[PDB]
Amino acid sequence: EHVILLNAQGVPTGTLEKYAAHTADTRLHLAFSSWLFNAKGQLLVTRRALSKKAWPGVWTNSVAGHPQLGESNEDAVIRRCRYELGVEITPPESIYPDFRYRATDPSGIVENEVCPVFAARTTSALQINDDEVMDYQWCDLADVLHGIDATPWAFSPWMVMQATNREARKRLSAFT
Amino acid sequence: EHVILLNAQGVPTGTLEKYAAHTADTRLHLAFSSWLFNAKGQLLVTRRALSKKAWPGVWTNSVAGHPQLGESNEDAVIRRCRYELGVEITPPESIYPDFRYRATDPSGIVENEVCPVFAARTTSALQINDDEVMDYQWCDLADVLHGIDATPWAFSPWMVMQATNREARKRLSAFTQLKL
Ligand SMILES: C[C@](O)(CBr)CCOP(=O)(O)OP(=O)(O)O
Ligand SMILES: C[C@](O)(CBr)CCOP(=O)(O)OP(=O)(O)O
Ligand SMILES: [Mg+2]
Ligand SMILES: [Mg+2]
Ligand SMILES: [Mn+2]
Ligand SMILES: [Mn+2]
Repeated sequence: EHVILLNAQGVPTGTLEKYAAHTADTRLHLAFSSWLFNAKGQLLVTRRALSKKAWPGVWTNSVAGHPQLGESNEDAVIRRCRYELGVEITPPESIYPDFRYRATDPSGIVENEVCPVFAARTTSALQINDDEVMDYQWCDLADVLHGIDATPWAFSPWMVMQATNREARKRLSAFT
Repeated sequence: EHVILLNAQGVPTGTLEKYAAHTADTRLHLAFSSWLFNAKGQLLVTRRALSKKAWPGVWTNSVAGHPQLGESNEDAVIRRCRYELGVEITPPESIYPDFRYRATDPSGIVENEVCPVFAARTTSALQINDDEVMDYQWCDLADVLHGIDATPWAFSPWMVMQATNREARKRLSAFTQLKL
């Protein structure tokens, strides 16, 4: 399992083992983020497990990850949905294709990514992988956005940045 | 360190080593919770360290702890402010003397407490203790309360419970005034 290093432009130039790649000096690599909603339109919010190298124990959107070499973004979502949440989904739809961001977590671990964002509906029940998720909540998107707007610090900076992009919010909202 | 055990009614009966007292079977003991505001009236919110036995990595109010034998509640507040946050404060005011709290954390660890709540002003700069606090923010109380109502599940349950108590909340509000 690896991450894909990107040069100044989004061109892959090689790979790194996933664990070894997230450091205090993380280099730009390829990733995804997705927001999941159930049949009713509830958003799934998850809390990262305390064993995650980056942002452990942090509340964030439904699922995020690292596409492997030759893997489509959409396949990557599907894979991590199965792996982290044991859940089936509908074809992921683009919500924020040009999201790119760098941030530092409270222990100094950095994420540095070209991270296209997706949305999908779940088609099965969750089956939680507690190596990845320690808690989660099904909730109204409206409420989630309010909490992000009032106390953004309570959420992953990654979730906050995506939810505050005007178009991404529209599309998440239109997603219901 | 230890905790002070309380019987079926809130009366002390002795002490228990602190680690050993916090389990899936935690017996009632004494605790405190305090909400701190800077001169500007902003509230300090903190994120519990990942190594805390109970609610690790969770966003919560300013400071909480366990009074020791011979120690007043208000002295315990002073001490943990100093220990956890490196910070000097004004005399703690009692804002919810009757708060009681029993709850299980994400891993099964139980807290079961008589936990009077306080408010105070910080009088010095912070010196965060990373063994106790992994993150923090200075915030407007209004914003914190709005976030708590919108996504209460993202915060420690004690913080939500205290902030939703009517009389306590009025006291937090009073501490948002700017003071010189
Ligand atoms: C964390 C992010 O920077 C927010 Br987009 C994306 C990476 O996902 P990740 O959860 O870190 O990856 P993984 O699921 O494999 O742990
Ligand atoms: C969390 C509480 O149930 C507040 Br209701 C009391 C425990 O605080 P604590 O910070 O965990 O205690 P300590 O600082 O002494 O370790
Ligand atoms: Mg992931
Ligand atoms: Mg404490
Ligand atoms: Mn990464
Ligand atoms: Mn306790």
